[PDB]
Amino acid sequence: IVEGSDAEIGMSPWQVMLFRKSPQELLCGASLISDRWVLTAAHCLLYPPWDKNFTENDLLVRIGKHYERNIEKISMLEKIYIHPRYNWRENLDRDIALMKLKKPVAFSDYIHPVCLPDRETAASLLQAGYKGRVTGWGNLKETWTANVGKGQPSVLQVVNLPIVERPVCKDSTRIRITDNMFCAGYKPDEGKRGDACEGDSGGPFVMKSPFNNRWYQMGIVSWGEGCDRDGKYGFYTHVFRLKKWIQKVIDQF
Amino acid sequence: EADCGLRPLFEKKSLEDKTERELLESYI
Ligand SMILES: O=C1CCSCc2ccc(cc2)CSC/C=C/CNC(=O)[C@H]2CCCN(C2)C(=O)[C@H](Cc2ccc(Cl)cc2)N1
Ligand SMILES: *[C@@H]1O[C@H](CO)[C@@H](O[C@@H]2O[C@H](CO)[C@@H](O)[C@H](O)[C@H]2NC(C)=O)[C@H](O)[C@H]1NC(C)=O
Repeated sequence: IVEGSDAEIGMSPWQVMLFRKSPQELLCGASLISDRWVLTAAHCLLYPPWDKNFTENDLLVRIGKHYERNIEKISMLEKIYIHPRYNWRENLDRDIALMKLKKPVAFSDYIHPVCLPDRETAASLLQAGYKGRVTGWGNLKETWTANVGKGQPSVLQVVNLPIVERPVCKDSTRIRITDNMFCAGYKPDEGKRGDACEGDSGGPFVMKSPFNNRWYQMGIVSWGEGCDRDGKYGFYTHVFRLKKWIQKVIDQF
Repeated sequence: EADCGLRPLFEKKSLEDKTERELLESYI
């Protein structure tokens, strides 16, 4: 998260860290949507052009709080599910993946799932100028001279970003964007700033329903041409537009 | 899940995180 700030303890208890097992390395963000189900970006797991191809056994996830007793929870994955029509070849359309835990996770003060939206919620929020929240352990700067400058965070970072109108999204980039993704961030005019960055991919874009005070995951941190560049915006997988596929996977397995 | 998106250390205790009002204020 570029230009964000430190999250408080328990502020984002659906947060999940995706780790490669060997060598141990933070890879991506994720979100807890049930006791056994975890949501992430497909490109975290599968990007052939870069030789990224992981299977359940290559990965573990980390959930909960990160002297103090270590209350963080490590778990393995049963199965990965990349969307069948995930377009890694062209534009990262349908950038979504599901991961089932080997054994279910026990909720606590630090571990709790986030709501997936329904038609009314997605339509009612998820409009331009409305702000969502992004969280991750990804980099603080797009580039940094190693050993002279801080780039990786010590606590979970948070930033609130406004959804951008689709026409502004389309015009900001040469990438062919689809109804399966939206963009967020401040315009150069707007004074404020902030963005996702490398390592924030797969984590959640959440909004608080004023109607029931619950947090909904509206987006998944997907892609961006840089981090926090003027005139440019981060793109998010449109979760509701892909909910039918989320249902299909959970209800069948 | 029936209790999803309600955070034990915030909504369940009637506490607000530092920056959430900024989200609500954006809906106005
Ligand atoms: O897309 C990424 C990460 C995916 S990288 C694999 C990839 C997939 C598809 C493609 C190109 C590359 C081509 S189609 C989709 C377009 C992706 C554009 N992007 C790049 O080219 C990156 C190149 C590497 C540096 N770089 C930029 C990054 O590190 C960031 C990190 C980041 C993530 C999320 C947000 Cl919200 C903001 C920033 N942007
Ligand atoms: C990335 O994942 C694996 C590489 O481990 C590829 O899967 C292999 O081929 C078929 C594809 O249908 C699988 O069912 C097999 O289980 C895999 N073979 C072995 C030796 O285990 C997979 O297809 C790759 N994905 C892409 C898009 O190339």
